[PDB]
Amino acid sequence: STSQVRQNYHQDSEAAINRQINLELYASYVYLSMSYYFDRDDVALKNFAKYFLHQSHEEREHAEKLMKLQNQRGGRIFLQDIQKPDCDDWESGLNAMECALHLEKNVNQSLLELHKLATDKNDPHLCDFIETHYLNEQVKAIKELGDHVTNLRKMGAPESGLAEYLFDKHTLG
Amino acid sequence: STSQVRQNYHQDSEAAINRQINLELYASYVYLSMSYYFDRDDVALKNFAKYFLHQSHEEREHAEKLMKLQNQRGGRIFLQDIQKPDCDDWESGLNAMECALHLEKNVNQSLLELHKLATDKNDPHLCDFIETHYLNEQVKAIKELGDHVTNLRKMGAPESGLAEYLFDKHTLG
Amino acid sequence: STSQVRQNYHQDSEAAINRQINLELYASYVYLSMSYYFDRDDVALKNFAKYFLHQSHEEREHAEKLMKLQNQRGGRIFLQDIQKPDCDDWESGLNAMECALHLEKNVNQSLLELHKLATDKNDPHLCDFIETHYLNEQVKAIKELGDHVTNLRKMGAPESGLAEYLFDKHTLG
Amino acid sequence: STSQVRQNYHQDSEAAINRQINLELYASYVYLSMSYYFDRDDVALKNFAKYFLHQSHEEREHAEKLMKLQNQRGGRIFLQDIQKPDCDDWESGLNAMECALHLEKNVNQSLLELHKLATDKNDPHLCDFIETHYLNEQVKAIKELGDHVTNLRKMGAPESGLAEYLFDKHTLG
Amino acid sequence: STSQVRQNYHQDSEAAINRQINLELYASYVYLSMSYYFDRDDVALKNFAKYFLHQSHEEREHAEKLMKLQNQRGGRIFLQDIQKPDCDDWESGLNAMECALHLEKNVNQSLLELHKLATDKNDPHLCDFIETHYLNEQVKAIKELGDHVTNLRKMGAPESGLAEYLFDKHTLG
Amino acid sequence: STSQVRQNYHQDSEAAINRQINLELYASYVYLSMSYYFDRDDVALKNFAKYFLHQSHEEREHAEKLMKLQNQRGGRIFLQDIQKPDCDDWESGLNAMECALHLEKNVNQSLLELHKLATDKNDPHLCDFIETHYLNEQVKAIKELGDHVTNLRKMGAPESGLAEYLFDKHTLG
Ligand SMILES: [Mg+2]
Ligand SMILES: [Mg+2]
Ligand SMILES: [Mg+2]
Ligand SMILES: [Mg+2]
Ligand code: NA
Ligand code: NA
Ligand code: NA
Ligand code: NA
Ligand code: NA
Ligand code: NA
Repeated sequence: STSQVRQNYHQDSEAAINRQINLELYASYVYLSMSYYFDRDDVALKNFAKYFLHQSHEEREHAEKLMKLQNQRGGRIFLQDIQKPDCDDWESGLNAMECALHLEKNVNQSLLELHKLATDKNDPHLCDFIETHYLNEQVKAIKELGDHVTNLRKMGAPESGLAEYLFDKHTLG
Repeated sequence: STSQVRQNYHQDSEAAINRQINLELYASYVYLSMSYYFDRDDVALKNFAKYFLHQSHEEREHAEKLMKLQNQRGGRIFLQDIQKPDCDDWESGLNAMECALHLEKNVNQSLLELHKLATDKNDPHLCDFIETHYLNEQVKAIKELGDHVTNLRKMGAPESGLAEYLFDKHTLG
Repeated sequence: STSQVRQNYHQDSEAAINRQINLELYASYVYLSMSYYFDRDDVALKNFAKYFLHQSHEEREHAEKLMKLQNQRGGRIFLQDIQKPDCDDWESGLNAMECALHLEKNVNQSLLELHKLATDKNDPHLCDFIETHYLNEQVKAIKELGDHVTNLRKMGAPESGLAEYLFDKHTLG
Repeated sequence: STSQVRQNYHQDSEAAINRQINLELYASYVYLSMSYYFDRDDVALKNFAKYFLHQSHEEREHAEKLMKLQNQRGGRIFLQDIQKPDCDDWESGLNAMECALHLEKNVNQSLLELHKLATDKNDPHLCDFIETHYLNEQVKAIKELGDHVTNLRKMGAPESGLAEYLFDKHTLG
Repeated sequence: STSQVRQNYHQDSEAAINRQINLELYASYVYLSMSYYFDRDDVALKNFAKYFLHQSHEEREHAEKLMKLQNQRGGRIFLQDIQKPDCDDWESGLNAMECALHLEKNVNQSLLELHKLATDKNDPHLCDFIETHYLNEQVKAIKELGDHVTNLRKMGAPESGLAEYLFDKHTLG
Repeated sequence: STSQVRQNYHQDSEAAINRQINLELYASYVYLSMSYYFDRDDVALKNFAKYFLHQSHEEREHAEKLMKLQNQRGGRIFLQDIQKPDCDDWESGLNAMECALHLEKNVNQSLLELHKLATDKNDPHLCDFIETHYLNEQVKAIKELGDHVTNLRKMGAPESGLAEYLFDKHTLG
């Protein structure tokens, strides 16, 4: 039953990786929803839409990289349903950015817990995988989203549609 | 409530489009599963894996194009859960190709039903959208998968692992 | 006696590094033996020979990088005999690949033990050296060798000399 | 009061980062002093001066990268006075190199203590930041300075002004 | 004790040059603080941050040019502590620009006093050094900062965060 | 048992070739040891280190060429342990060069004995192989090392560390 390649790879780590794969796919789905919310004719923020579509694709890349890891270590991928996002209507550029920030912080928390498990199971390869490919990426993403939220709020989002328009143009464009 | 852009776009068409979006996302997820099945160290058919990963990305593109359509017509996207694929282990290159063929024929059937609904609701834009972007794509995909299955079977798949190896090399490589 | 550069570098780490240097040189010698086994006129698998020669040179590079590390930290290199490989005749492409997989897993195990020692001695530089340059390299190498073994077995190695021939051509060529 | 981006970032880590920022700025100031010591008409070792000026700028870069980290994690930078270097007159190329070696080892020790704190606070992002950008840089710098000191001493520095001249020309030039 | 190169270089001029070196280093430190204030996630004015970082580096260049002068004339550099800036939090783009203007005017005043001393000591080389490299630079810098402050105030800074955003984009970007 | 390619290839020649393979691998190991001796922070002669590393790689090439010969003639390679070098610490550039000269002369002597055996066994192919690829290479290497030793001694090695420094720079650099 044991993969010929498997070495120092705990069942708990394999399961946590599968959970992280699902979470990354969920994040991709959330960002896709946000993108096409901004593509609506009654919202019409093209650069918001583009930004979130980019994020969706990036999240899919993260999921695929975790799947690759899983196979590299000799674990077995078990996929689960990708839950629909919490909202169909994201209300505003500012609200979408805040929800994105919350999502990214949740993903970061799950990654940190994964790192903690890896450390406890003395899996330095897994630890450094997480460190190299995920943790700094998350920190950067959270910082960027926080900057976006800060700017939007100072500009007067979400009540200032001019604010969101100009943010779309000058920051995201 | 009615979108300022909406014209000649029936609620039934909007709902059917949302269903097709979900089906395309499901197909993408299935192909992703198949790809990483072939990336396993105990399967190790790199070109099968690449082929199905390409298919996964193509299906994602199809879903995104349907979402774009939905917004173009003034319908509203409602996402649902993306169900996990029917299998974690796809058993063989031949079996994966046969399951892909079945999936593609199911997608084609749903597209045909969508076209029929569009026709009944006198939505020529929707009809020609389906015709231009989806129906021929499906016909080609089904023909290609059928060719693959035919070749594999004649080569001796799935019992001939040499067969699958050489197919991976010479057709998919 | 203490090197002017030495800082936070435990004697146990220095000794373990010297052992790892020897192990890498041993692995380079094993791969050299395998290469020239496949260069024999009665074996004549040129791409197997090339693959293992490449592996031999890579292992030499790994040893030299460990020696460089040793000097960087202010430890002192102590070389030992490089033991001859376990076999003169590696019997088959499949058997050589399986022995290579076993060797790589042994090297990986020694690296993991080195990492564990580094961690206990609170040597984060050494830990990250191992993580960056060795652990992922090992994981990749083990995965690749496992893929090779899987393919060969499915093709019918080692009884199918046609199998090994075609593997030599299409995978390693 | 808590930054919207802050996650898994302990107050003790924030304070230690601020201390490291100050230490890096101090090191920059020390190297600047050494550079312009060698620019004196009664010392006149242009390549020593250039080497230390380069080191000063590198140390400034290190400080700025720590400040960037601080903001990325949602900590707050608190600057302190940059103390003047211990010497105005560094006496010789050899003495300056030895003082530089001592400084680099002190910076390395502070970084190691920072890593230890990060580890205890389960901050893998901070740990890997330190590992990636600082620890190996320090090891290299210490090794290089040790090489310089060794060469100078063997050449006959600091009593052999010919020694220092030729070192300036052939190593640092 | 007297440098072989020293000619027509008064002790008072040497001391004043050392004071100016310290002041330039202080200005560099102030601008660095301002830059990283604007890099905060709760401020997030990237082009303000870039502008002040540029100013910091320019001030360092000015200090280094004064040190070079000091050695050229045969004076001896004596470094002092670089005091921390007056603020950790610069409150706003407008407030930072006003503080920068005040700092630049203080630096200009010190340069003018240096020129006056040089003139009194009949040091035409020192006078023309100051004139060529510093005084016009200061005049330009003060004019630019005044323009920035004027624009920000007219736009509605610091109460209009939209004002500061658009200034960051269109003037500093 | 006899190789299909074997012709005019005596068992004594095959055994002598295996011995020469081992000797070349030993020489490679010796040069590697010397290289990393010179890479030590307390020796720090980078160009000595580079020179001996080059020699190590050249010796490995010589061994591989002998292994290729062995297979070409239909002999069978039998590897033995590679003994550790006689020293961990080579004391000086001059001493290392003298030991290298001694090693090269020993290798040359073994090659000459191999040639003598080949001649007695009327193996003109083997004779001309040795002549073409090895004997002149050895003569050149011995001459070069003798030149190095001569220069170092005249410069004042090993007591003149300035001597070794300048040799490292001007001859080996
Ligand atoms: Mg049509
Ligand atoms: Mg074929
Ligand atoms: Mg790490
Ligand atoms: Mg001849
Ligand atoms: Na992610
Ligand atoms: Na499709
Ligand atoms: Na290795
Ligand atoms: Na530093
Ligand atoms: Na200035
Ligand atoms: Na040789």
